[PDB]
Amino acid sequence: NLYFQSMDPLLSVLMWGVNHSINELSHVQIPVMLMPDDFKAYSKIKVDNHLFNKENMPSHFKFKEYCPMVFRNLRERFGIDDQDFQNSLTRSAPLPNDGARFHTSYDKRYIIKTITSEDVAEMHNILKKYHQYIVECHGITLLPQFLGMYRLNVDGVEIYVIVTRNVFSHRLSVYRKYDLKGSTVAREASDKEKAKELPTLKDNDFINEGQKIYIDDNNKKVFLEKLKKDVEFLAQLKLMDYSLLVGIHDVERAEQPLAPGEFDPNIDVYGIKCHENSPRKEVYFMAIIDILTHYDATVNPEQYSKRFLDFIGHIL
Amino acid sequence: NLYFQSMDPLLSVLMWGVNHSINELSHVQIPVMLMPDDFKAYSKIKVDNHLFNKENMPSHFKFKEYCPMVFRNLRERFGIDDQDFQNSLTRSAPLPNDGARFHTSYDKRYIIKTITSEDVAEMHNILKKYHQYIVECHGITLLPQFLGMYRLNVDGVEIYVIVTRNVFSHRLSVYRKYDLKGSTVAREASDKEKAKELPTLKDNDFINEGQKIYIDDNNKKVFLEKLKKDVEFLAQLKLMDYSLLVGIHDVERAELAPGEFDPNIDVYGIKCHENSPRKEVYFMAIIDILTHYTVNPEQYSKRFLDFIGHIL
Ligand SMILES: CS(=O)(=O)Nc1ccc(-c2cncc(/C=C3\SC(=N)NC3=O)c2)cc1
Ligand SMILES: CS(=O)(=O)Nc1ccc(-c2cncc(/C=C3\SC(=N)NC3=O)c2)cc1
Repeated sequence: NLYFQSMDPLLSVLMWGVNHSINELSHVQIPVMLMPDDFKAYSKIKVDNHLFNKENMPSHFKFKEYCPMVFRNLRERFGIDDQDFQNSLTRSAPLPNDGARFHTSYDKRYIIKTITSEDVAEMHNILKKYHQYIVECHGITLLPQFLGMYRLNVDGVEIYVIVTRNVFSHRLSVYRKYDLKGSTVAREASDKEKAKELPTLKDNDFINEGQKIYIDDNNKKVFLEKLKKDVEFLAQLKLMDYSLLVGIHDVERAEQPLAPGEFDPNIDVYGIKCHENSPRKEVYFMAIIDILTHYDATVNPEQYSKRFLDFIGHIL
Repeated sequence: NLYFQSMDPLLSVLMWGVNHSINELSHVQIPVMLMPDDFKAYSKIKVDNHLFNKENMPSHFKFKEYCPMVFRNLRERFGIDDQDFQNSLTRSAPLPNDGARFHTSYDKRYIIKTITSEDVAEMHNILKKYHQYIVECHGITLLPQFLGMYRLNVDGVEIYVIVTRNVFSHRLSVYRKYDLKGSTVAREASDKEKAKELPTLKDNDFINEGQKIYIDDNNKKVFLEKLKKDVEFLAQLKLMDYSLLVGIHDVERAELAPGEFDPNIDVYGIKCHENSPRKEVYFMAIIDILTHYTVNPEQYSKRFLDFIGHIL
């Protein structure tokens, strides 16, 4: 039995709300197709308990789910069963990753990112086009896989969150992480960041530290082909300031019934194995992140995309 | 899959709310014992859907459950499993009885009565003593068995309901029914009521029509001892104007074997005496207990108890 308990009341409201949201959708027929109204829909719940369940849950909170029918259909197109999703988000509390905060589900399958109200407005502005793009690629994309979007209110605090699939593996640990833009201005981790023992390194760190990505020509072509189409989609929406998140798993260093270095490509959908000539056995996890910044909110989206694709193409 | 659809949006909210209430309590530990705060507690939820689930549910509604921990414990003490209760109130809509509105669950196990805010206030006034009484009698009582109490809202309408166990059988038909007070004044079904095909007859119809109830001595002793303890409980609470609801099933005018019933489901049933001129089953319980104090509560109770022993 689950109680949704947490020291962080926002996590309790999130778990309660995802549990509630998924159960509610079990009482709503699955439509033949989404319609325009589903992209402006929401469900809001306001809870006020008095002297009830008062050690597991906050007594007064609100939970709002945006476009529930759309995100349910996106989960299906991404191969995610609603009961599994519900269990991953509620069986045990999500864990913080240390404004641009994220949590990971306890089973490391999903990311919960705190976003702004402007980000929520931009997601609504692109949701029809994004959903149609996901339909056309059959869910195979390097874009983030958006699975749910909520507003939480508890204790005088109001936050928005979006749930995505983890770019990294739910099982294989990542020992080096980069956030790449192709901009060449202030793209280097701080000495504070580099003191954590999993820093997020940036463009000039990837160059200066001699980072290589050893993937064979077949996989590189497939990857860069996918990247081009995904970025061209973002540029058409006038989006910019997105990154390539690159995570590297070291097979021989995690050592000290899947065999070493193996991963389920239907769960870890962004993994690519290294080529046979790599100096260490590695697995790479690469995807586009932070896509919600609109142009008119210097380089324009067209120039940004060409600089991004050029840089990623040069580093392989 | 259940959708809670109804032509009556208040029934959709009731079904939705009972579904919600029971599922929520599955995420709340069962306590070792109830505490005072549980008798003042409530859970409230307000739902505002926009362009979502608009074919099954009202877009705007609210659902409030009074003292959820208490009614959960009462359901357990009355032998009612929460999932069964949830299923009985939601798998198909409750049906109206066709003022003092009643609906019956689709499987005829439970009754949903509309009550006033004054009734809700009286229920809170007595709930502690009621629960303690149900503990002391191990759930064996002729009083209504209260299973849940809610407030329902749909955008311009607010109602209160209480859920009880059906006094009548969930399978066996009732061919005659009475509501008895021990009149001392005149209680008589109207000619309008008396044109329906199941009227609620009253004291003078029972007397005037020669109704006799034939139960054996042991069953009568058990019933009247229970009735005395229950009525003295009501009198102590200063309650009055309650009735004995009497339903009579006719065994070979209506047709588990005939005349045969489960006393663990139809907990108010009593078999007639084997020598009765015809085979009947009786369903008898005290109802309408929420009126707080010429007649005073002690006089009402003695007049009531004298009348019922009086007709057996
Ligand atoms: C809503 S959005 O599309 O606009 N933005 C977005 C940003 C990050 C992720 C994401 C996805 N997968 C894993 C992580 C974990 C990280 S990221 C980092 N620097 N260190 C970590 O551990 C983060 C997904 C979407
Ligand atoms: C909330 S309360 O305790 O104060 N009042 C109360 C009143 C009636 C019932 C009840 C219980 N079981 C069956 C019936 C059906 C009836 S009653 C009638 N006259 N004709 C019918 O079909 C009604 C339970 C409680």
